[PDB]
Amino acid sequence: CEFKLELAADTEKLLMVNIVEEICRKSIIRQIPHIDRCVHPEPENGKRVLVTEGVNFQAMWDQEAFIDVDGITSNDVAAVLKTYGVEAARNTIVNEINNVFSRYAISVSFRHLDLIADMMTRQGTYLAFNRQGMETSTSSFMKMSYE
Amino acid sequence: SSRHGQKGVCSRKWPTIDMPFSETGIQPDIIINPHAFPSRMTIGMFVESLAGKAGAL
Amino acid sequence: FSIPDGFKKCKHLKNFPLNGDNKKKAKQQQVWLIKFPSNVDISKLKSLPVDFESSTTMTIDKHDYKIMDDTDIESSLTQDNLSNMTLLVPSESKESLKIASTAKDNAPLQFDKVFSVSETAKIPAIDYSKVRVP
Amino acid sequence: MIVPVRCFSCGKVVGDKWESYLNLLQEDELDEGTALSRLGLKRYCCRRMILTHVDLIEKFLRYNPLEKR
Amino acid sequence: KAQGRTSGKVPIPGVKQALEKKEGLFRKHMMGKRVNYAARSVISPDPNI
Amino acid sequence: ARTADFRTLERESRFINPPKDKSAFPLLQEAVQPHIGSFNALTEGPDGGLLNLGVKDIGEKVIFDGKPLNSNSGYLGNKLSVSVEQVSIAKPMSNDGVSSAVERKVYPSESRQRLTSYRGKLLLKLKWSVNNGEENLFEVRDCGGLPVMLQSNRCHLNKMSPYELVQHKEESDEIGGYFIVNGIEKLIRMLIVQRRNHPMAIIRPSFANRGASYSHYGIQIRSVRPDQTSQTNVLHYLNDGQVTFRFSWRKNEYLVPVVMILKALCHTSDREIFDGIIGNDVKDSFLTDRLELLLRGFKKRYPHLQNRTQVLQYLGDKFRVVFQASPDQSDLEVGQEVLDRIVLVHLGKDGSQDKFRMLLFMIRKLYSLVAGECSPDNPDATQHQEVLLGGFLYGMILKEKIDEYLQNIIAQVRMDINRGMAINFKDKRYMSRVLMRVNENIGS
Amino acid sequence: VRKLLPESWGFLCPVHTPDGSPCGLLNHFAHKCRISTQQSDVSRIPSILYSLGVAPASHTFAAGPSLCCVQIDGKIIGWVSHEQGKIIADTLRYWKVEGKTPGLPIDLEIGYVPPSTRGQYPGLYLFGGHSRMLRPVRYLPLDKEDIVGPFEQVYMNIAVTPQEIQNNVHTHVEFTPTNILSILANLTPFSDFNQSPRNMYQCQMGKQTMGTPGVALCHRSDNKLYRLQTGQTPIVKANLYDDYGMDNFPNGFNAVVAVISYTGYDMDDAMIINKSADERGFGYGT
Amino acid sequence: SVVGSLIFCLDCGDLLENPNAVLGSNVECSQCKAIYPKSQFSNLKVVTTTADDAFPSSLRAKKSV
Amino acid sequence: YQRLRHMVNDKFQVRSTGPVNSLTMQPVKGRKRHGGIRVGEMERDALIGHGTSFLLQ
Amino acid sequence: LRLTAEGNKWRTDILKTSVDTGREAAAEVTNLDKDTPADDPELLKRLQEILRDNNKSGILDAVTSSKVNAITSQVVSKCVPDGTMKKFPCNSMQAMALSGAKGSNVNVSQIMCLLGQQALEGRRVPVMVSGKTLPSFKPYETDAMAGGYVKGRFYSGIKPQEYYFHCMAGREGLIDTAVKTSRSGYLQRCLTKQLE
Amino acid sequence: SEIEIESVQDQPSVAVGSFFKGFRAPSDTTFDLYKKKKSEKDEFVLHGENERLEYEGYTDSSSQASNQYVVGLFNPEKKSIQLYKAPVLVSKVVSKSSKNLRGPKIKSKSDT
Amino acid sequence: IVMTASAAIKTPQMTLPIWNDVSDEQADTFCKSISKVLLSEVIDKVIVTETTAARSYVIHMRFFDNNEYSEEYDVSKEELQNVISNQFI
RNA sequence: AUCGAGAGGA
DNA sequence: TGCTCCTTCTCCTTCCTCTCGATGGCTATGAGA
DNA sequence: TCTCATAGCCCAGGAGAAGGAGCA
Ligand SMILES: [Zn+2]
Ligand SMILES: [Zn+2]
Repeated sequence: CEFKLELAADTEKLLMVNIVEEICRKSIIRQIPHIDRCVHPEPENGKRVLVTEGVNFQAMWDQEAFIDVDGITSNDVAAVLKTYGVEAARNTIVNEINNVFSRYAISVSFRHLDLIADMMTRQGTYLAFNRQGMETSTSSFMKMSYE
Repeated sequence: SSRHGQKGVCSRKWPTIDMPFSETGIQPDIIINPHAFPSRMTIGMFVESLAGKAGAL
Repeated sequence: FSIPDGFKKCKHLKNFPLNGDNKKKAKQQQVWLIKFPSNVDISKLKSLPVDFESSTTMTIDKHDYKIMDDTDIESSLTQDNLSNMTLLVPSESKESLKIASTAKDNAPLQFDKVFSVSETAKIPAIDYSKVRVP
Repeated sequence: MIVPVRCFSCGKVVGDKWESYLNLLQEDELDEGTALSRLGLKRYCCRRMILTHVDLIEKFLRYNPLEKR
Repeated sequence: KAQGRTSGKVPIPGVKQALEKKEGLFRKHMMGKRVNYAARSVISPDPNI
Repeated sequence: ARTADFRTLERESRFINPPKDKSAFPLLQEAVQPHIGSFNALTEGPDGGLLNLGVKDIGEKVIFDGKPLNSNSGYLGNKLSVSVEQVSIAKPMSNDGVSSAVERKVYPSESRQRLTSYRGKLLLKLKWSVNNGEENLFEVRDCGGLPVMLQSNRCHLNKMSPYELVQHKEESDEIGGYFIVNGIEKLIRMLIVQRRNHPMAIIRPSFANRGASYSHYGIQIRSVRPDQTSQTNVLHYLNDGQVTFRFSWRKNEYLVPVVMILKALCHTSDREIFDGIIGNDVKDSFLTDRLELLLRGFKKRYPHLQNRTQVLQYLGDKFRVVFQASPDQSDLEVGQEVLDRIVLVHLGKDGSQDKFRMLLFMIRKLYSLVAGECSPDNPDATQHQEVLLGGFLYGMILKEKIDEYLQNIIAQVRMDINRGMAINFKDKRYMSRVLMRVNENIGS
Repeated sequence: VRKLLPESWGFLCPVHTPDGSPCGLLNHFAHKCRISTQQSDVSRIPSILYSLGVAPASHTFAAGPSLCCVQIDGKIIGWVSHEQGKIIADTLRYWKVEGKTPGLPIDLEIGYVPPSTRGQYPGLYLFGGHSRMLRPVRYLPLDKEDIVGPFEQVYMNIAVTPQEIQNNVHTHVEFTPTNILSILANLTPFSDFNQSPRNMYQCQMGKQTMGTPGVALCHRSDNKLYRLQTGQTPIVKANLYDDYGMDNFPNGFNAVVAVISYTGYDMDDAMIINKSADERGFGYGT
Repeated sequence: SVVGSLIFCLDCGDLLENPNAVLGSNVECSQCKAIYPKSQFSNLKVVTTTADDAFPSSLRAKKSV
Repeated sequence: YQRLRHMVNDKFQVRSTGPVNSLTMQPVKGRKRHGGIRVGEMERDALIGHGTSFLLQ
Repeated sequence: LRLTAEGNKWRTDILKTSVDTGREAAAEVTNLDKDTPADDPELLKRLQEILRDNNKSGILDAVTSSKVNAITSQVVSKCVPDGTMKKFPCNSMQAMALSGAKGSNVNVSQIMCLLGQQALEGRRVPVMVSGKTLPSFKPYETDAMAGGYVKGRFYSGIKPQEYYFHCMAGREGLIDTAVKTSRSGYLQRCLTKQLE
Repeated sequence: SEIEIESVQDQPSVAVGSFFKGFRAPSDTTFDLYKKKKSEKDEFVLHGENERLEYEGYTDSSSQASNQYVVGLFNPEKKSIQLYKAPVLVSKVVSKSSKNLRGPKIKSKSDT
Repeated sequence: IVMTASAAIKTPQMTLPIWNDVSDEQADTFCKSISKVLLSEVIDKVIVTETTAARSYVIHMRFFDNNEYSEEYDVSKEELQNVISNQFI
């Protein structure tokens, strides 16, 4: 495919191939938004699933004729917080920390992660433990002695 | 410490009458922990001990 | 111009014989550019076996010298006026030089076979059996 | 350091042989194990007392502040 | 946050900087306190007690 | 035919009778080879030491009194020049300080059992010129007690016998190497820096951290002088078409477009720049358009610069009030001095062709790194590192302190002239009073 | 930067390195590591390079990866091809090891950077300046001693033992492979039988041993000093103990050791001493 | 001569004013005052491509047979 | 073997009632200064985890 | 810590299979014809192409690691409980390191048979710029031991190159146990201040 | 494949210069040649002018005693060569417009 | 997870269960359906030829074969036409 | 005794 | 008239022991020989 | 009457804020 452009003499030189390469890495043909790519995983004590890097839900709600839309799991919290309310992000937190400690085969009781996930939700949404999460709590000296 | 990295702390100076005695007549100077050898993998201490007994004879 | 007193005045320049063999670009002249080391004697040789064009070795006084050809920038038929160095030939002894030309052109000229003489020493082979002792 | 008095583990007094041990090396011009056998140290726990020793204490006797150099 | 007579760069401690870090006050003298009637040693095994 | 020996008899014979000719264990004295070599290279060498080579680099100091004499603006007068012709260090010689008796030898046991330093006196040859050598003086000024290195060219235990090394209250293998100050042995630890005079092509985030249009592609080079001083020179590739240049000076840096440096080294044409950078690679239109950007942007941004002299006086105007030669020097010589002191200081004079070649080569390798036809590099490997020794840095710091003290002398003269004191610098007691007021305590 | 890189084979000690905070940084050299403190007289090097058939850079007007750039330690000389470049590199090493030309020192670092896809920019570099880390190896076509620096180490073959020298695989070999260790690393017996963090712990515990500081201890006024009375030579010792003169400074002493769990005290690095050994001078400290 | 979109003087080699930005029949030099060419030059043009680096794809890895 | 320069006679320190740093009336830092040893915040977490608040006060 | 002559016979015989392991693994990942020596110029160019890319190098080193660990676990499960010079309630080393006293059977395998591969951050040893791992290797050798497959053991003596790569593994381990001391404690303090 | 050596001229006959590619030097300018005797070779010195510019140059002292070039003239039917010793004149051009400069200051004081 | 509470995950992922009637070829067809496709994935060569009529330049793009990205990314050449038409230029 | 700098240990 | 996305600044963090140092300079007064 | 010789003092690591540069 060959085409032609015309310009005036304002710049009179610029790096044209570099401009075209900067553009061609940002031109999408079929971008399902906020989804990069799916692969073919293997089931480990479960049915057949598909791992998709990139997170979205409306386009996957759309594809119900192919995909079981009732066991959609992920790793991010904020998309689960916007989509499936407040408790599903809590279950995702518990499942992700369970995954991490299963990667080292170090058993941790679920009551402690239960307590962490319910402590991170005591003000409605997904609360941090940095200065921003301590900021909402109403203890003066506890905020003082940290940062 | 020895010459194989296996440092240590003298916990008790053991009396010579309480020492294990050999058939030749002698008793050792330092008794060392035998369980330190699998984890640390210091097999050269065997070699230094054997060569030193050879040089001592 | 009084440029410094360490400089003196040249006075002799013998003329360059262009038209001893020159005709209209068909005489197959071999006018060369030669890159010699300044270590050897010049006017006591008798021949110059540089016609092999790749392996024209000439060992001079117990040391090897490979005379390679240059199809590079001094003799390439790729770029116009690719000859950096310009053949400056005189008209008489004291007078200034002028640029030599293949015809009525006022343009530089390249040279027909350009060389490069590298000092090749022996660097002998390894005694294999002496060094692989068990 | 001077050669010690007894053995480290045994207690068989062994430094008394020392210079005579040196007399077996300097004057007698003998091998090491032969001279150690002629001294009669049949246990090797004294053979590590004599052979391993170095007379550094002579080197401390060239910096005498009482002696006029 | 001030100006400065530069090229030596020696800030003498304002009362803000004496309150902010481990070298401040809440960790150096409020929480981390060197105590009285304490001891410190190297240890040794004893399978008889 | 045994494998290993004790050598008890040879050990005892070497203990009781140390050798009176040569030190025992000649392999031991390769361990402290770098410190003692880097301290002995200060005084002797292929040119007679390198510190005296180094003091012939700082040039001269020029001051003017103000001189209302009878126009005294362009003919002000009293061109006082302060410079140094020669610096050498004496071996340690001490005495009773009163009446200056003949000084006996100094041994390191005299500093061990005094809990103080071990110092030899520092002396310099101060050239005191007045108005282009019209009144030339050669004042000798002692500096004070400078520490030396043990068993080196300025300590007496260097080549004495091991027998006397026992007799002079030292170990039989007292190799030393350390310095002694305040009764404490301390030395200067070696360092690892970038290998000198080698154009290193790197990519780092801190290059782009400086500002906009700053690519990661950079040639770092560490230009040294023959006194083992150095100067960092950084070449950034831009996203514009220019190539920027970093160089440090007195805890400050600058940014210079590189074609200013190119036409400041030598008057030339742009075809020479083309022939130097890309060569026979003319089909590669990438770097061709980069050089086209460079030349058109240079001769479009400032077309009023058309030789070397205009650009050098432009540099001398732009760089007048920081190099501190402002009340006297013409801007042409100021620019030539800065190009002598910043760009490619491994040549000095008669370097302009080779400096020009080196700069075009660094531009070629920089744009080659942009196009990705060479791998990135790393200062972590031993391929591109070098060792900074103790004595070389010691001589550098002493050069620095001497130059600082001469500048402090010039500052004292500038403070004195504005009061209305003695105008003429020929006077001996005036100069003696000025040197009395100044502090020359270099040893402390 | 803390990680060990494989270009340090011969120059820095892979074993002798502290732990804790300076771990990975604070390296140590080998006993065959000379730090050159001299400008070697390499002024005749460009002249013999022009003898070797190199056109001058003034008369060249070229710069590119196809043309090998011939430099001396920060100063461009000329432009050649790469085949003749490596011929000149190895022939110049041949003229380095053999004393044929008097204006050429033994310690000229000849780095031939070959044309390789995604490597460093090519060229033949010659280093003859100060502060160059130098080390000797054995050179095979003349079978002598060869000074090699690290910038030419990657692009050239350095073997380990003579019996595995293979056909056109190496041009260099070590005198002894134990040259790759430091001074204190060689004083650990049978280092190649141990897990290397224990060798690092050994080469760091060796620098804290209360032993022999000297024999001039009646003339010094040191702040704190430590003397061990009883000093002994190890029977199990390396040859560098005899060579580099640790004989003047006995650090410790030999002992008879039964590897046994007899006491019940020796668990997790403990060790037990006979009491009469203590009572008869088991390293009395001062 | 002209090299791509780059041309200089045949004597001094200085950079010149753009022939597609002049009004006269020639090109005046920035330092000397000479006329080269007579404006009947072969027109200013280049031919440039990509570098086979900036375009990643698994399809590109399919070409690695 | 070889004897390390670390010993037990140096590294032990103890205190009953020593010098107090009268800037804050807090026990001073230093072994030769007769200084006590330091509690960390992680050790405060360890004492809250047992709940032993009387010993914590 | 000794075997019988048949134990060392098995050790040498199965380590004779480690000659072309990296060769055939590189032939696998390169996707060319198998049974090709370590000097093929198209193979060496493609190995340079693999080496200059990071993830391609990771794939090659994962395949090499899988094959050499297959050989390793083969030798371990063959020789280590079976062909000892003295059996289990006389072999005090196995009597220690089986009941959970010190370490595992991995240490017994590294003493008695071979160390294996020194996995610096889960892969093969890093390379110099010219396609050489050590100065004693010709460029792009297809030996697994050139990638660090330590065939030697802590009893019969290890090669110097094996010792050098083991020093790399030890320095990596010391860096890893130094970096994780002041790391997790900050997170622990940050989520003790919240939950007190 | 052998080529005979006929005549080796010892006197300076042809010396080769070098300016740049595309340089042709019309008839207005001349190639002024000066001598220097350092007692082993001759640094030929090139000078020249035209209506607006001026070129000067020489042969460098680090190369001409380490290099030598030969002008060759061969005839195959004669099978003969003339061989001239030749240094290469390296010379650069400046302009007559390059005689412009600023004064040694810009009249600054402590207020400036 | 617990301290920072960040939304910019390093590798955010999603695990979608599939039904039992869907075969592996059908699920991989869905995987080629869901996937994000960049333009430079189907670009072999970009050739820019400037000529200065004022300053201008002609762009020639050599793509790959149509069946390749048709089978791999489910893209026709007229979808390529429309995406050059809409967003690229 | 404050700040730097250095060293060393679990 | 009012309401968003693109640039800067502006923020913050394992335990112990020991040693060793730690402002320059511009003016007074004040005898010595 | 100057020369000393001193007193008395002047390169992570993103997350927020916060406000300009365009848009219904
Ligand atoms: Zn005994
Ligand atoms: Zn012109």
